[PDB]
Amino acid sequence: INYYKDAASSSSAGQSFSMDPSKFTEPVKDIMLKGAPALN
Amino acid sequence: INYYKDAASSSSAGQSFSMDPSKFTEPVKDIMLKGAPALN
Amino acid sequence: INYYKDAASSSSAGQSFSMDPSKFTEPVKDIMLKGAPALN
Amino acid sequence: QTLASIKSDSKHTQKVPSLTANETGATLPTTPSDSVETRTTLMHYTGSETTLENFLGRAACVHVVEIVNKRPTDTEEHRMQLLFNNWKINLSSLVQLRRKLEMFTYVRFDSEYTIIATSSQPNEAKFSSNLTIQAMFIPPGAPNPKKWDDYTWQSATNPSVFFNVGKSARFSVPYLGIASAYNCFYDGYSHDNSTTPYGINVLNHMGSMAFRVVNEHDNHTTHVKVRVYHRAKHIRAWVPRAPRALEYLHIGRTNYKQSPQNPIKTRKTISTY
Amino acid sequence: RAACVHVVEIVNKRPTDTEEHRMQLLFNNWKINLSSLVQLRRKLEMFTYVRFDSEYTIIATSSQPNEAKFSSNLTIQAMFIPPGAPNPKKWDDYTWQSATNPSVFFNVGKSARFSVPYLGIASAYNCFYDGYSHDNSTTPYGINVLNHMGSMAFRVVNEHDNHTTHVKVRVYHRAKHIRAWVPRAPRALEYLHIGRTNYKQSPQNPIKTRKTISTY
Amino acid sequence: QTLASIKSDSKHTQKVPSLTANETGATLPTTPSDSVETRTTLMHYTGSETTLENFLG
Amino acid sequence: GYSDRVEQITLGNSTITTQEAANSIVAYGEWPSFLSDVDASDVNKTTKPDTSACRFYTLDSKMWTQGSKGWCWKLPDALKDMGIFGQNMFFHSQGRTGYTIHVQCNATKFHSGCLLVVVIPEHQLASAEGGNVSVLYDKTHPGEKGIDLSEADSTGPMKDPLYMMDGTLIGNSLIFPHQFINLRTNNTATIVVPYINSVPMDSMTRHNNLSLMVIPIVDITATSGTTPSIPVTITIAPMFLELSGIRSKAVI
Amino acid sequence: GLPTVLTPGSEQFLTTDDRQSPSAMPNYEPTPLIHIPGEVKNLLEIAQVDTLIPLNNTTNTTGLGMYRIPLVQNMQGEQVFGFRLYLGDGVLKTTLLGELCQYFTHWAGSLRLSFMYTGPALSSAKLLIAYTPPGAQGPTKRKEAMLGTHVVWDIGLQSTVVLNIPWTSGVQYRYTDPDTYTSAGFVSCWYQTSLVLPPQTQQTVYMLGFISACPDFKLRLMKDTQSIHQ
Amino acid sequence: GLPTVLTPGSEQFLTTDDRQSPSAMPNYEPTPLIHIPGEVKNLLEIAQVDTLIPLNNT
Amino acid sequence: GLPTVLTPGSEQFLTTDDRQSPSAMPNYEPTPLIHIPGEVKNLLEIAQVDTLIPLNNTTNTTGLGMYRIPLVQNMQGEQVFGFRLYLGDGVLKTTLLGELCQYFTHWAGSLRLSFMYTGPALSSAKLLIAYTPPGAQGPTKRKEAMLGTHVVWDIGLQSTVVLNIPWTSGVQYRYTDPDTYTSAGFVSCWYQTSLVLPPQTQQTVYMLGFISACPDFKLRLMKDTQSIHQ
Ligand SMILES: Nc1nc(-c2ccccc2)nc2[nH]nc(Nc3ccc(C(F)(F)F)cc3)c12
Ligand SMILES: Nc1nc(-c2ccccc2)nc2[nH]nc(Nc3ccc(C(F)(F)F)cc3)c12
Repeated sequence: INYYKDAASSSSAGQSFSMDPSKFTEPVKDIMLKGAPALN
Repeated sequence: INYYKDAASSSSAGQSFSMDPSKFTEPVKDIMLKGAPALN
Repeated sequence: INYYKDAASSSSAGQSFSMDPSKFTEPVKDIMLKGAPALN
Repeated sequence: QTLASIKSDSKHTQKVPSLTANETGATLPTTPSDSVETRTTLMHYTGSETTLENFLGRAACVHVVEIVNKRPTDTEEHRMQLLFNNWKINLSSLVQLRRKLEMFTYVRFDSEYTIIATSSQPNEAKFSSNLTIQAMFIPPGAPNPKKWDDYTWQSATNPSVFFNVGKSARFSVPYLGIASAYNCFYDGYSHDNSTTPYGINVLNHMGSMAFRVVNEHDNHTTHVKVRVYHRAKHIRAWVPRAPRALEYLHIGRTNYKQSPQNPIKTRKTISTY
Repeated sequence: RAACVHVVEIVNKRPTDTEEHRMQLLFNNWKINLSSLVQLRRKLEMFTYVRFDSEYTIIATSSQPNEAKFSSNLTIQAMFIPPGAPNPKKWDDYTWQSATNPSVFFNVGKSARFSVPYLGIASAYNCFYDGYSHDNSTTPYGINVLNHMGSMAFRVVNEHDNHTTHVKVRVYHRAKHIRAWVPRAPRALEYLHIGRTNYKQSPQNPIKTRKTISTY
Repeated sequence: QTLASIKSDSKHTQKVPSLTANETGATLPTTPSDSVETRTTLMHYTGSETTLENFLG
Repeated sequence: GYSDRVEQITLGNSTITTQEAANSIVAYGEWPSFLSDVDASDVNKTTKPDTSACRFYTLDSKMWTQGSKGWCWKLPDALKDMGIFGQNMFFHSQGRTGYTIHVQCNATKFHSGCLLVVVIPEHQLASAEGGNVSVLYDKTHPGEKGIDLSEADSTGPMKDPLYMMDGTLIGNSLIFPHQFINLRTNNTATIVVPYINSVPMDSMTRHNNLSLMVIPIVDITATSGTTPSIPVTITIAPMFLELSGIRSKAVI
Repeated sequence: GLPTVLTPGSEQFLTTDDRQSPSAMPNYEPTPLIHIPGEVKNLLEIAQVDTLIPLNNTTNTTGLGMYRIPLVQNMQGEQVFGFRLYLGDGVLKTTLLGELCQYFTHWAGSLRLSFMYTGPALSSAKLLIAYTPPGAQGPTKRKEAMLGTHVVWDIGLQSTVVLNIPWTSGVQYRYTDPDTYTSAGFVSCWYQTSLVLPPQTQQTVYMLGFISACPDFKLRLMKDTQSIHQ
Repeated sequence: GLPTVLTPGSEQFLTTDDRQSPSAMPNYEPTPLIHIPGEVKNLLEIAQVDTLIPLNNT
Repeated sequence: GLPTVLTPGSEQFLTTDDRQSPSAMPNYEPTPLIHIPGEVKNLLEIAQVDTLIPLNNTTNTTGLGMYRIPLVQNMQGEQVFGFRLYLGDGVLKTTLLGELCQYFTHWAGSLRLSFMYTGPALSSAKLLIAYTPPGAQGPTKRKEAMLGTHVVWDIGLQSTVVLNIPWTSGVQYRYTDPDTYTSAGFVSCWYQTSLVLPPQTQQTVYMLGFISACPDFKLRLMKDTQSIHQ
């Protein structure tokens, strides 16, 4: 229950989210597949 | 009512359970019966 | 609302009960009636 | 409701529940009704009072530290001056608790801590002051405070609590074990070596809790004792064992005196009442 | 209704090595009973068998009857010591760890409050007992033989602080969920001791007299 | 529940997940099962403790 | 009549046959078994030596005579030098075992006496020197030669059976899986023990699971003749050996 | 905001006050629980396991001798052993019931004694084991012991006798600490016949005594033990 | 958390203030109540019993 | 009003106690959030990115030389490198896994090592990369290293080898701080064959080492690092 109507007052509520490491691990135009040559 | 969303914060809730002394009193492969010879 | 699950913790709840003075005022085998002789 | 006993009359049978063999290692669940004539009666008992949860889930003092508020002396390490103090986490320091935990081989639980501080001024004081006390967790790998007020105390990532003398802190700590349960005993070593510590101490990498008075010196020296209490919650335990009969000597170790007193009261004759 | 049951005095002083800590009042043991103070005893005495849950309130007040420089708010510990439990010997020995013994900490000026469920062995507490602990010519007589409630121990958990501080701890009791059986006449004569129903050798007849049977 | 690893037996294939090029700047999401024989097992972990919210909050 | 006094145990390529035995014990009521996917945390295909390892091994017998204090063996340490099991123990980084432990002691109807056989998990030992002294590796891992409680030492563990080896009393050791051998009734005792630990799998070299105590409660006597001497033989087998991780042979 | 009133007890610390509290580690994910054998739910599951009784705790019995009860040849009608039935400071003090009961104030329910014979297979004896209810003295003679609750034990193939001591108290609960008002009475054992060994032999044989709780066993009100000295 | 305001009387001790409180013995199971004759519910059940008057208290 | 009781902990300050509180700026309207690339949700999204390992952190290697592992001609069976596998105070201390792990107490899951060859296109070699599980020593010889978990790496068009180090611990979690009980063992690399360069040439060639987490990577219990000195 929220007791204040000013949203900053809200406790640190939130959900866990699925991770998306592709933004940092596979930022490539052409999709690389495991097992395929990296250098074609 | 729980006021915290971190489960460790929960009070010592729980149910009573039926006892199972057989784990400590009758750990035998071959079932012994009261009134039967222990040594057959 | 009870806040504790250990019954001793409950406040002094209870109902009023009809009084039963006959246990202390008329403990006799043979029922006496008002207006009747006590000594028959 | 569960019955304690059921009516049973004299028997003259070939079935003999009173005669068995302990050789087997089994204890058969015999009753008074298997020996003597009995009368039906209820237990009026559920056994709830003897649950493992009640046995272990009561607060107990675990450790006491002493810290002081004094003008720092530049000739000595601040820790040595008791400007702050480090308690290596364990439950084995005080026997009243240790003894219960020792009755199980593997124990799993969440913790609840309560920290209570009391001040004292054994000197020519002019007034009393209510000091603010800081308690901080320092898990393995975390920096250990060196000065009463160095950067470590910022508690940027380390859980910590502030409370006043005369007040108390309370918080929960979830099961922190690496394994599925805390080991009460360990019949082994940290590694395959001839020389290495033996026993449960090798598993105790719980870290330390640091205590500090966060106030500056105030003319006189104030002594603060901080008592830490612990209560287990949501308790599970496995493999029960016999309780220790002899006195404990040290933490972790199961050592005992060279010539222990036999903890069995004696009498003159086997038939003396 | 709450009633005072017992008052203990404990002090905070530098321990003296020549005397037992208990004798120095560094801690104090109250054997549990409700018969110490007559205002409560008298009501309970009106029933033969009484069953109830208890509520305790513990209130502490400090005093410094000396050349003090300052006052200190002490923390007071109260601990249950049921029969068979170890009795504290030193103001700070291992007993006070309270590993299994219910206990409460509170400050002077504050109070403790808690409930204790009916602890009787029998279905009700006996107010009177016309008998002995066993079949013997010489043995204690009366309700005292049933009183194995145990003791409550009190302690100042602070270390000495230059001056001697006296703390009185007052324990109040209130019964809840009360049942009682077999009512009896209230006592007319003064009480002498706990448990015992003894009275003075030559008691004052507790009936106000007058000159004539017809005097108004 | 999320698996940590799945059972995987000896391979003799032309597909080679252990051989790549970091030159590309990519880090491929390879697993222990791409190198050695493995056994099916659960993670029993959600990663909630490592959320940005706990790191900074 | 399939009498409970007669049993045959077949395990791997070895057997045990007894005619005078008490019902075998299954410690804590749980038969030994393999690690489940749910419990497992080690991401390696495991190795299951099967019947090449899960067979009976016999340890050197010891003489039980008047004055004997009893003996102690550690598992898996006792088997470290025996068969393929012993070799696997030093190549595999971790593993898990269950055991069948069988203790034998023969006598005639004219003998008296009683052994107490107990299996104690995590039996952390007290040092002979007390104080802050730890028992050295060399004295907790003797292999086939158990710890003879009858032998003097000053660097080893304490040897007085009244207090076991850890300050508890022997009278209460019966909380642990145990069985007695009364020479008048039975000459064998058998205990089956599941893997018991806080972790799925563990080192088989730096840590023991189970400590087998054999302590005489009643001295061997005889109705007539000189002090008797009766050998006591212990036979032990792994049940569901499961190993993981390959490394060069460990050096101790 | 909402008007409130504080009550006595505010800000007290109470050992047994089960309440919620903030977590110091807000999103911690505990290590998974693997199956571990031997799970314990209740202390009364332990109370039912037989442990040895140091009945021969006489002076000059250092060692395991305390757990051995001697029987001798040609003795008849004599007492083998006897003791006052306490779960506190008696011979049962160090047994598991002893150790468990020392953590509780109130004890109720039935106890089980058991004895095992360890002598020659060719030997024999009959023993009388008896329980003497509260209020009685001794017993000093077999003639007295036989008037209580008793069993006659024939030594044979089955080496163990079990005597379940019934609850005979007129008080619903008894104390674990010694207390005259709730004395449990006495336990004793007498030679019903005599110990007989093969011809021309002379030996002492022994029994081992055991104790455990009956399913009907109750404990209340926890307390600290007296087994800790620092 | 929830805003609150304390009122006069906070932390007072009052003889007749019936309130809930924590138990000191969390899972204790009280001794069963056997039937006992002479149960009393109200003092006015006692007030109705005749007692002697010391009228000749001269 | 409503009777209340205060509990222990009243008015404490606790670092991790997430609660509501009054706003100091009651009707403030925050600046709108425009789309910004590179949003991070979890630290474990970062742990999976490869960073360089200063494997050649020997004395007298000031500069970027610490990230270069030398290989030499005509050497066979010799060790290229080796290190003790810590995520605390080892060669991995300053890598992103190092830096992230220094904020946590417990570490579990698989690690990934990767090596990239930077020598002449005309050169070749085969290297053995091996992991030695806990309890072992060294390795000091290739004959020992080959008995652990290993990969043989052929230098060719694809310049990078990836070795996923499996979780082999018998303990569910290991410490990030060095601790004998949870040692992770060793990592080593040996010349399977030898380094071969074109005829009549003599050069030293180098490899770059990388480290990242596998998807199965777990961290628990946050703590302060030892990377701050004021
Ligand atoms: N630290 C430990 N680790 C392990 C263990 C480690 C690896 C594998 C298996 C077991 N077993 C232990 N048993 N007792 C330990 N000490 C302890 C535990 C909790 C707390 C407290 F107070 F934080 F809860 C204080 C001290 C302990
Ligand atoms: N302790 C007692 N036991 C028995 C009794 C025992 C066995 C069979 C029958 C009756 N009757 C009693 N009547 N008054 C007693 N003293 C008492 C009771 C409660 C409390 C207090 F304050 F804890 F509630 C303090 C003191 C008492």
